[PDB]
Amino acid sequence: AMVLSAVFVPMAFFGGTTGAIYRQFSITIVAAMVLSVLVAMILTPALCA
Amino acid sequence: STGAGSGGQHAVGTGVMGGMISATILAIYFVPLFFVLVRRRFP
Amino acid sequence: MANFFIDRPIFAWVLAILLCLTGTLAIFSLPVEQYPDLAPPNVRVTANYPGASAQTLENTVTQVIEQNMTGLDNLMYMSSQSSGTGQASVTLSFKAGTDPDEAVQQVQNQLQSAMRKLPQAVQNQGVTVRKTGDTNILTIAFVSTDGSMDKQDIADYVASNIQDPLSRVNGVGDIDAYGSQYSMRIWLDPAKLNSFQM
Amino acid sequence: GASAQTLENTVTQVIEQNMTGLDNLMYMSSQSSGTGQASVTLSFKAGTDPDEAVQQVQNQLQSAMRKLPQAVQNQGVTVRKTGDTNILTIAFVSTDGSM
Amino acid sequence: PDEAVQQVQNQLQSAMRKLPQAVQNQGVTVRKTGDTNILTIAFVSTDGSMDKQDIADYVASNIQDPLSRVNGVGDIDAYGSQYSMRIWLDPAKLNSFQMTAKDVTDAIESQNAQIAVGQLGGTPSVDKQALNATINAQSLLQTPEQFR
Amino acid sequence: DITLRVNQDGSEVRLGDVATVEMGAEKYDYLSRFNGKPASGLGVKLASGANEMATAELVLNRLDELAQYFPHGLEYKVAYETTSFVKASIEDVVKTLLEAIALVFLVMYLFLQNFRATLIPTIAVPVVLMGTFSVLYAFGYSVNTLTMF
Amino acid sequence: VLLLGGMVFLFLRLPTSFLPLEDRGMFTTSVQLPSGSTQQQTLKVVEQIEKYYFTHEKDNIMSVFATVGSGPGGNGQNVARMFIRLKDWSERDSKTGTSFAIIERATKAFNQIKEARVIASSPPAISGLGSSAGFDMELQDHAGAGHDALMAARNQLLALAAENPELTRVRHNGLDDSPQLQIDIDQRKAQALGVAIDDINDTLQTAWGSSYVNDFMDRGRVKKVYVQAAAPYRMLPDDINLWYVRNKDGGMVPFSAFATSRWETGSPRLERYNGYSAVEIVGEAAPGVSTGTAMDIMESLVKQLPNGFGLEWTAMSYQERLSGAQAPALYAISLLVVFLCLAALYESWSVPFSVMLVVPLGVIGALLATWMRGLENDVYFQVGLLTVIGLSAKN
Amino acid sequence: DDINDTLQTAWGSSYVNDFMDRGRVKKVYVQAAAPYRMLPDDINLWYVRN
Amino acid sequence: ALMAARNQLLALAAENPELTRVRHNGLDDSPQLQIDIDQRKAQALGVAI
Amino acid sequence: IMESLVKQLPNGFGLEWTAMSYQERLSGAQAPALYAISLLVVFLCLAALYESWSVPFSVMLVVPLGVIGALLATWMRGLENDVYFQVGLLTVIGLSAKN
Repeated sequence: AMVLSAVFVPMAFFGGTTGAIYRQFSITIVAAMVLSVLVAMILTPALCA
Repeated sequence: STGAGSGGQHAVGTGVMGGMISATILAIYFVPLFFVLVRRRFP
Repeated sequence: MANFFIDRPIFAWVLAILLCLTGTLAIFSLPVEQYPDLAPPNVRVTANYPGASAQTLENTVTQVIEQNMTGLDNLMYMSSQSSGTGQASVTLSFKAGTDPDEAVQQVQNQLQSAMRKLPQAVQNQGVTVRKTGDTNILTIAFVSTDGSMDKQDIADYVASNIQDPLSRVNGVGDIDAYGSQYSMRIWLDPAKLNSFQM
Repeated sequence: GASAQTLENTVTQVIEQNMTGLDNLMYMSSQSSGTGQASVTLSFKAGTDPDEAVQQVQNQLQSAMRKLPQAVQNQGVTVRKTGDTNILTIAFVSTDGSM
Repeated sequence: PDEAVQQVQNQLQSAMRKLPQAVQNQGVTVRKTGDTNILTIAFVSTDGSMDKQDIADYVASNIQDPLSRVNGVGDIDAYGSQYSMRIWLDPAKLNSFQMTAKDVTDAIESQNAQIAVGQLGGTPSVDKQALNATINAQSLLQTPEQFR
Repeated sequence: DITLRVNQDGSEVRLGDVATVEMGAEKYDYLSRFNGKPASGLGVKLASGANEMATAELVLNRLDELAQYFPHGLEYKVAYETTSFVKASIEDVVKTLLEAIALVFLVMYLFLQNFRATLIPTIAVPVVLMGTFSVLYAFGYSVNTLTMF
Repeated sequence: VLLLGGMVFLFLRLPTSFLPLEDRGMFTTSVQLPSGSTQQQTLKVVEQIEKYYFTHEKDNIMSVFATVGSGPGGNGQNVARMFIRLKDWSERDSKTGTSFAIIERATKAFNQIKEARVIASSPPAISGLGSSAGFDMELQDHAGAGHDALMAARNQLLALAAENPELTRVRHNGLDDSPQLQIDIDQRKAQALGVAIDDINDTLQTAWGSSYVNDFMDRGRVKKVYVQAAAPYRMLPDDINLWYVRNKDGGMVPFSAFATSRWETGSPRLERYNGYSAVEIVGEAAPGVSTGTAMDIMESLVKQLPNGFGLEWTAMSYQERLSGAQAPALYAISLLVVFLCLAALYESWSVPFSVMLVVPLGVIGALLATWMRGLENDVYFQVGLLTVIGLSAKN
Repeated sequence: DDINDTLQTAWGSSYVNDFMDRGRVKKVYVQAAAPYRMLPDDINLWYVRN
Repeated sequence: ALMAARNQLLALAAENPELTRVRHNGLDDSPQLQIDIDQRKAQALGVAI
Repeated sequence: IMESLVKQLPNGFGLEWTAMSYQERLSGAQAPALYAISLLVVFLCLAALYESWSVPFSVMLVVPLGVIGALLATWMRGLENDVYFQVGLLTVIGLSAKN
């Protein structure tokens, strides 16, 4: 989770219109990654058990 | 994908397909090599 | 944390249900569009001087507006053009992240100082401060199949009966019209005026 | 100089047109008077920032200034946040009657 | 500060017409600035070629405006004023020719203006029109000799 | 009939005597034409914070309602539309998402070969999708081409 | 090592763009007649263009909505804009009826029209985004030399840019100077005749130009009232003499007694950038040349110009100037953070190097695929590259 | 109105109109010459037209 | 028609015993005076409008 | 009663509630949602706490036993279903679930 965030977060801080375009993808993917990691450590073990 | 928005869809599909194929083919071999080398040297 | 939820499946199910419900509510609530607002806020000041020249328009309108567009926040640059048609456009491009409402408010406030300095005809025509980030959803054309309605008649009918109800739709922000509504036109005749000493 | 019907047709309705569809707009109330003064009251949703609402109205008002008649533009259009919360109503009276 | 400026501008717009016409022509400005100068720049001619008035005119013409649009600069007052076509009346000469100062003012207003004449062939135009070219009337005078 | 002046003889000089008065257009510069026939356009621009597809649908429905009172001959034609493209984009994105979930099911049953083990990821991805949508709504985002990609 | 070198080579070979162009369902055609042209000739050219559209590309077009009197480069009687709408993607062929093929055929067809510069183009996804090769410059006049000096400097700079092979398709976005009529009102003669200069100016302004005198109500709506000369009396330079102005005594004085007209040249549109008289010189960097290198070449050319003429970059060029190689710094910081996190996870300083060396493994395939398919290094490709990097790193 | 006009134009400056100076629209001012607006008795030098 | 409907609704509300102090908040129609100026006669007599 | 009366007017005239009437109609519309969402949240929290789907179900069956008493008391005293009663039914739901 941490390394993936470090992969996707920096593109959010670019400036200008291209910066905002990158920020959309960055925020979406980072939110999805964090949610999946939280789900992976909470929901999936319960389902597997 | 052929139709509306085919540009971005083609871009993402081609990039992801090529990258994932290359990664899943090369890493499964190279990552053990890198790990073995670094653990042999112990730097 | 995983061992905590392995023994308590119901807690994980409750959290999953809460997340799913919140996501469904968000989906029902969030907007949908092609692209979001991705551009530095650009504000355009348009002034109309009928029958003016490019030199006259620049001298009497463009420079006057430029000299009073001071104190703006996060102003990247200012671009202006004065055309021989009689339209003077001043474009104020702000830095990315600037609030468009704040930018247009500041531009309008600065313009109010120089409104009296403009020529009377320019003031009467009206000087509007609007964003340039307009995205046209539809461009609907009204054509007379029978041919009874002329182009001016069609434009007047649209501006009279169509531009009003459509502008009241919830999602509509602005309705540009590509036609000129009916206006009382007086065509002077020099020979007649000289005949009556008028 | 505008009649009540004329004022409603040419000013109040035009002002309503563009300002329809504002963010968090519950309903609009318009009041056109025979003296020539037109009033449009916008009741935004509860909890909305009054200053943001005023700024939004002013920004949207610039999109209909042209459609207004020249006399209306010259008189000027005022956008002010308005309520009816009369905290106090002080009555000044002279006991002696000299004033 | 933006909220305060917005409120003040909203309140001020009511009384702009109530002010004298000369004040309106000069224009009222609302600035979110204090009174202390963060930096004061002095422009001095080393060679002595430019007179003090020439320095002031150059600064107010080419420097004050670009610096006023620098982000963060609420206001920049100038300790010198740009050039202006100063006309010094002489009461004895005015009485000699039996002209009042209003005559001079009206003559300058009428003979120094930008007129919007129009175009050679504006819409609507007669059928089969050769060209559509702009028409220029008398323009603003430039040299003091023209004013004389 | 605007009286410019009245002569001492009782004769009058009217505005029609020295000019031709007709009701024309305020600006004669624009000559909009549609499919070879004269026409007038009407460009509607979206207000921020609303669905462009729904807004376009409502505008078209209202104009259809107004079309009942059109004088004979007048018809409204759409010369520019963005609803089709954005609808196709959304359909393609949701199709790819559902097909990806189906392929996850297929590959899971191909390798692990357990129906319940196959269900386990089939139910974990949608909750993450719902969480992502919730986060996007919280941040003020919206369903764009970029966000869907 | 060879794979890393090939990755570098493929990255260098990849063209860079911001957003791919898609078949949006419609495209736009623009017409610009030579300056000093009436709207009737523009209408004739537009009729020719729409006849071409309705004749040849009939199987794909659905509706063409022209607009004479406005368009690119500023509104005027010689500028027209046309919106061409195409049928549904399914109905038109996806091989010869794509929007790109249609505009490709049209540009070939439109380049054979000597009457006007008619160019067909596909609207961009976002107006702000521009082609990576292109750049915007504003050749300003800091010394106030005058409009004529500015135009001469613009011509010289355009010649210099055309000479340079590192700059391609360099042109001005403004309108070239056009003949104009200059009315000379003899103030002394007019006052000797008894006419007032204010009356002359008012007659010229409300006769040749329009005059929004007042408002009137039509069918419950207020409409403007305009006073202007009839069309036949405001066409030729000799139409000035037809007007008569009234002196103090009440008599009418002919306009030819105190006026004279001569032909001069003036710019139809005057442009200013940051308060300085400027001309927007737009050009495109030559292929194989860095955009920054092209901007430096243009700056050197402006230096070669006579003093008092500066340059300022606008829109995409200015944004590029501001954002100087931020991405390498951001991703170096990202790499350092990744190394630190992996070192913490593995409780060693050497093991994290094993993971970081796998990043080039996944990128070379994506680069090779996007190069073989002919695509470019758009933002979508950047996102896909990051995602494949992340998945390879996770594995 | 005439005596007020000749008094706020001679003694006080009068922003008549604008003029062009090397590409800028600078103002034009009309005012009395310096020697004729110094002493309080300089008012008697001025003449108005009936 | 709107005024007639308002009057009918107010009469109905007054009839009903479950409603009190039902009123129209606005102002009812009032007489107005129109001054007609004959521009022709004004010009003939010589008085400017 | 006012809505019933407005239907006796000639056709084409409608009505619309504003200010406190509009707010009251909003309350009345949103009541059932508030109860349903509150009941669902309580059930989910109890299920999470006791790790069962039977304990919250058994507990949630007591909410009617309190709501009936609240309704009966309000009806006997003569009060109405105001915003206070709504924030009061929520309290009664909580107390019954507590027992």
